Amino acid sequence: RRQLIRQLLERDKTPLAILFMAAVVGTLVGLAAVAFDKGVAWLQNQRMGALVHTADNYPLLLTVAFLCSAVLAMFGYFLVRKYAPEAGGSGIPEIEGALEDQRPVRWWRVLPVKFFGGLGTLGGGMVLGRQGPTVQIGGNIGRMVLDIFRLKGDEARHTLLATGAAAGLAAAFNAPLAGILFIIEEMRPQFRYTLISIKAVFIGVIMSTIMYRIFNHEVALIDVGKLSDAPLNTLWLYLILGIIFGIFGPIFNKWVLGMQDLLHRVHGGNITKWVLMGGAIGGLCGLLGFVAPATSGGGFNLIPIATAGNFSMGMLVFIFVARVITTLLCFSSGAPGGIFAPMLALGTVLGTAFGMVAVELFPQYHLEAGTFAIAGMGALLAASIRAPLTGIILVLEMTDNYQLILPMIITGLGATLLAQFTGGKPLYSAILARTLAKQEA
Amino acid sequence: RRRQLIRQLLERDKTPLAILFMAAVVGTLVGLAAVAFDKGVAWLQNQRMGALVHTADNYPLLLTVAFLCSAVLAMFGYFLVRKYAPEAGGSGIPEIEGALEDQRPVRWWRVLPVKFFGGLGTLGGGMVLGRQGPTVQIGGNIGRMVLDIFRLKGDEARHTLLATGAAAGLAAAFNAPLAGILFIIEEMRPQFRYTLISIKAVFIGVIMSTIMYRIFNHEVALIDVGKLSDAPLNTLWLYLILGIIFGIFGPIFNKWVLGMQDLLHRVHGGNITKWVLMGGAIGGLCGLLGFVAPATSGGGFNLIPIATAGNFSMGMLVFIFVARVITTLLCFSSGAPGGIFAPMLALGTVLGTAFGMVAVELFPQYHLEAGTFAIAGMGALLAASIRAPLTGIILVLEMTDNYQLILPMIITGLGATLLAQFTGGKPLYSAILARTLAKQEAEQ
Amino acid sequence: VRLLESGGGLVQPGGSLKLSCAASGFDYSRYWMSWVRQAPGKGLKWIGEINPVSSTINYTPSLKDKFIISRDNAKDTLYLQISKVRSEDTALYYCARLYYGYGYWYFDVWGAGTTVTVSSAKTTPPSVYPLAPGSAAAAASMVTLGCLVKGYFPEPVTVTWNSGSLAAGVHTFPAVLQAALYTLSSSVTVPSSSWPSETVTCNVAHPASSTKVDKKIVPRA
Amino acid sequence: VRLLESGGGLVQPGGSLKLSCAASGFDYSRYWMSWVRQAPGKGLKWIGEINPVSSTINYTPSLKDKFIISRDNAKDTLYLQISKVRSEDTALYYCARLYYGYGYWYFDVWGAGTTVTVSSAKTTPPSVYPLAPGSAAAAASMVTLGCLVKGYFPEPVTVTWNSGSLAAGVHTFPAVLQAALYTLSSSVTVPSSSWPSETVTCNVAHPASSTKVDKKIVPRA
Amino acid sequence: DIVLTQSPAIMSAAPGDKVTMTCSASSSVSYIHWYQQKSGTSPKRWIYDTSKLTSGVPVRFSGSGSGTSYSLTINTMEAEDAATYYCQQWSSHPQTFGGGTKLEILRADAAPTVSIFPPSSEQLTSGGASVVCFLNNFYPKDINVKWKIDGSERQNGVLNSWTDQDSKDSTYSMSSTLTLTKDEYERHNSYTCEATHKTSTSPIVKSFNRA
Amino acid sequence: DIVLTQSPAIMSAAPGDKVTMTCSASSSVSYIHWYQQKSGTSPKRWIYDTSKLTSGVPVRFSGSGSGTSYSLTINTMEAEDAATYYCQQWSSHPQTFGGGTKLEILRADAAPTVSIFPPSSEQLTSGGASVVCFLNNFYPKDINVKWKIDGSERQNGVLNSWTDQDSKDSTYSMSSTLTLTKDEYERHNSYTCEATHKTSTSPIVKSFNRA
Ligand SMILES: [Cl-]
Ligand SMILES: [Cl-]
Ligand SMILES: [Cl-]
Ligand SMILES: [Cl-]
Ligand SMILES: [Cl-]
Ligand SMILES: [Cl-]
Repeated sequence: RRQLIRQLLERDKTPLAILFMAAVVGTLVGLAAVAFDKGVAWLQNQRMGALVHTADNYPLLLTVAFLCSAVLAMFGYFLVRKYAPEAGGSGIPEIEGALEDQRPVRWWRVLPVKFFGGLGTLGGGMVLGRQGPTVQIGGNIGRMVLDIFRLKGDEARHTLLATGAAAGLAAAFNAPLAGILFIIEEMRPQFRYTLISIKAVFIGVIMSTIMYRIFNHEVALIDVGKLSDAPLNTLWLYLILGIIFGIFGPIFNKWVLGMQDLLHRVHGGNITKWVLMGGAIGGLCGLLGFVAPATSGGGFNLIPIATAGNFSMGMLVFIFVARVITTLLCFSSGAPGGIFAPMLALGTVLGTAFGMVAVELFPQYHLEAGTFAIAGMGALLAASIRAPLTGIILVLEMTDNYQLILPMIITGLGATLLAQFTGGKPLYSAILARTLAKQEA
Repeated sequence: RRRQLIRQLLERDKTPLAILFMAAVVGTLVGLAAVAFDKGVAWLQNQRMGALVHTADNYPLLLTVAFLCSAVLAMFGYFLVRKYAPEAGGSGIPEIEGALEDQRPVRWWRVLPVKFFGGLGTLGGGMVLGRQGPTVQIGGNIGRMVLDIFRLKGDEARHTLLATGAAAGLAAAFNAPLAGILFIIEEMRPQFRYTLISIKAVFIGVIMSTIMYRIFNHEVALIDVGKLSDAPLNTLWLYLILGIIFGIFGPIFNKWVLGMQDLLHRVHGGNITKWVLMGGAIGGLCGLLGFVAPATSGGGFNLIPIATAGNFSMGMLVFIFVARVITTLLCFSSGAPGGIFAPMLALGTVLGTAFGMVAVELFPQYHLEAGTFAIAGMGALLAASIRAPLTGIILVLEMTDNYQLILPMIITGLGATLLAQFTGGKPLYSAILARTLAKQEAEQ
Repeated sequence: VRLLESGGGLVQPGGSLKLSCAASGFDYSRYWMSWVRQAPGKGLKWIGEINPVSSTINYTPSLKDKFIISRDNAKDTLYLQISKVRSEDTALYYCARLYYGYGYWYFDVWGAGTTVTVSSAKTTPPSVYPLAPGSAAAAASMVTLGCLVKGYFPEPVTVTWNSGSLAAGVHTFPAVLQAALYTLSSSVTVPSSSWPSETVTCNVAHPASSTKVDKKIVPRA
Repeated sequence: VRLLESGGGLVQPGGSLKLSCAASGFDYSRYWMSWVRQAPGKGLKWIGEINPVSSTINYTPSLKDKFIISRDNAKDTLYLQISKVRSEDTALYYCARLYYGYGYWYFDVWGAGTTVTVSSAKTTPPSVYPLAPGSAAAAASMVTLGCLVKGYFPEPVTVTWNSGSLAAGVHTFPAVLQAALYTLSSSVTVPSSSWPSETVTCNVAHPASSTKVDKKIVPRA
Repeated sequence: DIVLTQSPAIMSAAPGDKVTMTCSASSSVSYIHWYQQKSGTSPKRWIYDTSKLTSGVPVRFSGSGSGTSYSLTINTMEAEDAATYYCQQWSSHPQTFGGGTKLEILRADAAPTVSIFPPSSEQLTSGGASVVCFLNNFYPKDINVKWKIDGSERQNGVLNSWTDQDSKDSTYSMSSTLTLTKDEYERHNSYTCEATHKTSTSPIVKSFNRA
Repeated sequence: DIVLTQSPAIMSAAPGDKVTMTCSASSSVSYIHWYQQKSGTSPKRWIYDTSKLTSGVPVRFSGSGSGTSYSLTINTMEAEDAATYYCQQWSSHPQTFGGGTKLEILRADAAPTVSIFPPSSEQLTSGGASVVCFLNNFYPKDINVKWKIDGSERQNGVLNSWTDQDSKDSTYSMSSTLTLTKDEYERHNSYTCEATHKTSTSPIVKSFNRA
């Protein structure tokens, strides 16, 4: 007791040195998150001043529409297998591990590796997000300063590491609140009190979001517009949808996991059986991204279109499955890129469909598919990655339909409530555990 | 050691079905409760109208019954506390927050009726106390009550059912679920050692209550500022400034609330009747101001919308600020059952607004709208007094609906704690526990 | 919040009329607009409903395009097109604004009304005649005046006095039909010391006919 | 998205005119509307600006109420009242839509703008006279014709040829003012083998004067 | 689609009385609504979700019911409650309204107020000749008008029209209008209007003579 | 009241050329804006916040500057760039615009075509007598017209008006009109019109005689 009484009176006191550093970090992360996002596009662009140039000879298209996504995809895998095996994949399992001090932060490697690396996988047209990759590029940034300024003390190692992630997650979706709720609901060492200074993170997050706004002002990543509302007599519908996500949540986890094994055999661990398999799936994607783009790429762009109800029940399911595939085959292939972003797209798409069904099922609830396409935009996060609170909020953060908060929760909750009672685990933790156990022994 | 973690990861998010199901029963109960309280409170502030108006002819007869009522009740309040649950008096969160670390008991079979009916009087009279805080506490107890009535044992189910009870409570209060969670896990939560509180458990709880609250409070919000304009990056620094101001005044308001609650102890020494009498004293006082200048009395909610709009003149603002800066202390610091969570928002709003108006005219080229500043600061006096920025920022958004202002709202609340830190001060909620924890001992 | 629907009137069997409903006093969007019609004497029958983005539109069990509800949120106006009309379509057509409580939607704010009469007749303006007391007027405390509105088609006509400024003591009997023509009278009792001395005017309006007339009730000179 | 402002015109010194600006193609609210005027030949000068809820309205250093900007968001229209006008007020008045980038606001989307002449002079139709080449016309490859439009007020006049159908080789000099009367000529060069043989008509219009005349350019006798 | 049938089609009770009207559904409904329609006005949302008075509805009114059968009640009804109540459901698409119930107020006797009116001079200037004769504010509604040209019966051309119970005074008013050709009219002198109502044994006459 | 003053008031350069216009502020500004105004059209937002081309502005255009002095540039200007650019600031209330800069498609010298006309027969039928004399399509704009009645000077009553550089051929055209009284006119014969432009040493005469 006596201790506590002294501990209370000694709260929220975080060293000015730390706070000031979280700021430098946050800042850096931003400028970075930006140039990455900028570069990625720039390429997905060139891959146009390419196709169109050869838009006459069809096979010539479908050809250069493979080679480019192949030449780059490879270049990606290369800069990873030969310079930073820790990059490949999301990048969050690592940072999340590096927090508990079970993995190193080889920033002098990872940074250029993950950066330029994913610049190829993504800038080509693969089914990987760029969010995850940044969370990682983030922490390293935090590390880099820690080292370059040798301010020592757990607190400043777990703090500057965490904020670096947050800042990163933020500038990714222009979503500060998410970047924080995240670090303190997932990344954070899940089983023992820690020396991460919340306030430290904030200053970081902010500093990056500002940095992101400096170059991304006047336009959002998504713009669904104020959707209708939702009466209490249509709440149970979002529970149902939630339970569905709750059963398919762990399943998609098995696949992602196992599929990444069955994808190991093809190369055994050989740099060239990979790099070759790299621009293989890579080129594949770049091709689909000109014969049915909703199966390839980031997947963002099709969320707005999906929420509107522009996709028919047919085109939806197709787009779902197609991606249910391209996604695995791309992430599970250890390519530098995450599955955070693309998971949203799946969610959105799965949700929408559930909507349309509902709409006609009961026309007396005066539904609008659009709302279901949102109670689930982040539900496949509340089952795969089991970070509801971070999702719910990341959605709101960039969907702006707080009127749907009651549904959005009842879904995501119903999600983990089944992703639990039916096996499954934090697809992000499982990865660490595996990549942690495959370490000792 | 990595041998354990690898097993701990693969064993995550597994919360006993028995717990989850209970957090539900709890969350539910909390709601029905938070409702009836809120309902009862109004019902009285109502009667206190079918009173005045009945005697609206004889002025002194008004000002008279406009004191007696808020006095007879306020007293009844203090009474049901000093003689049945000393733990109730004051906010009630310092306790729940302590009862988490296992440093205070949860005498629910006492607190519940006490805090309930008690604050029903203090609030239902017209005092400068919120009803949110009081609920957070009423909540946890509800959680406890089930824990005891079902003797499901195990730290997890004692810290969990206690925490969700709180959250549920906080939520049904502002009809804000996200806040009720971010709160428990940014403040209430034992601040220095890993704990067995099941996040997911809370959620189900929070929800269950918000639903319960929506069942009786649909079609109408507690606030309705409407989509305000936006804020250009070149006007960002202005919210930092406002933040810093909150940051220096945050701890100060804390000294007062604290000390003032001492200087108010002398008047009664600890005597039930020197209190109860001083109770209906400030109580009756309030009920009076609540019919001669209501913006100085009562919850304060109602004047937030009016304030944000810009309907109060720079004069009327400052007056309302100060007046409340006083009625608030004098009411909370007086150990009356009622909180300072809600009324703190009012002060925030009011202080922010003013800052706006100044800004507006200061630079007309930023095309400002005081309303935004009245919002970057609605919960800033929370990010300094109670130092729970994240819970505020989100509680505000939760019920102000202007996410377009998220960048400013943060830069303020951050700047808030960034000065509430570099200048003394501490979690006005923690300090209270510490004191009421140290005074527990150091007295034997 | 005003819901004012125009358009109604006279249409010959197998015809088509575009009823309009202008909204004001609230946000047209976020709102599900609908129509419900009341057949003279009978009850109400829901016609259709058209959500905000007009991405949804339902009607009662009625064939193909008897009805065609639409809306131009750019003009906050609700529309209704009835084609191949028949006598069963003669009724009062209201446009409501839709909302809900627990969720089982209700008709929130019903507009004024607009009438559609299906008939081969001719839109016939009305003749308004002043009903002043006789020469043997036993001018007592109160004086009953009134004006007669006859020979018009179709319904309805609106009779007010001194422009509504005189509303207490007013009467307007239900119109009686006869020989494909309508006829009604309006009563208005005022204080005797208030009438001859002042001006008692009766203002009749017949929308269909597109006419308005103000008859000045003058003593029987 | 369109910004169309009417109202301008002719006003006598010491007068008052309500300029109107109708907006369409975007949400009028959320938008700060303003006016800026360009004096013939000179540059632009900001007049005022009025925020959405019209809870703010600023003008340039101008006295009391020379200007009175207001807006009726119910009609998505921006207004401007100028009182006690003087020659300095004669210019083209534009209403812009206001936005910003980093935060240092800019005049986003402009409109054609209305002209406002402030004079004593009286309006006045114009006289149109055909400018055919002399009798000693050295009829070469190309033949230059043209018609003179003089003695009219106020601006402007519109001169086209053969109804626009002849747009290549056309000229319309700026009008010169003199003795409270305007005067301009229009040039139109065409192939000699194309003129005498065909019909070269010059069509002048003076909206204010409410007149239209077509002068047929015929060879000098 | 659901068939809502409101029980009493028409009913009358004296103010301060407790009145209750039913509304049964063919199948199963939930959260019924009620609209009040007074003469001359579009419906007004009264009660909803089975028992939520709308902002403004006197606390005199109360909603109730469940699944198959619902009701609406007025504890001590007032005269201003005279109108037609419509229960409606939308718990099953497409929505459906009830047959309606017409509330009528019972009050004490309240004898007419006749008024005879000589064909306007302007109407006569077109062969028409309408002899209007009002009967304002009486109760009950049972009233008999009878015309007498030059002291003689007459039923041809006579047209009557009653108004609906007044929302305030709860009285009725009815107009009787005899129509004739300018000539048919001109060839007579006495035009009497006789009204017979409960409030009296000897009818109320009111005539005028062209002479 | 920042006094923005755009440097070149008027300037000409042949397309594909690199052109740059200045815009100095009396005090200190930041994030200047630029508006393009082609003849007959309201201003158009070109560049903003010192250098953000607006959606549509050819990447040919570039903004720049800082605090006290800013500039706008065109790497290889095209003909469709002929217009008047207006820099404006609002980094200090109240906003202010610059004096503007007029860009003009500098072209190769063009000898002016001179066409003189006798006063219409119709105008003479009203005491008026206007002797119009055109000067079509020349460059540069510097040109001097001079009238000679019966072989003699004359400057009274003469009115000139130049057109604005043509959008297409980038040439100028200016008209000179000598006005007289039907009588003043009739009492003379020779009416010459002399034009002096760079394109020649010996002026271009063009007269007609009433005789
Ligand atoms: Cl991974
Ligand atoms: Cl990602
Ligand atoms: Cl990821
Ligand atoms: Cl307390
Ligand atoms: Cl509170
Ligand atoms: Cl509190």
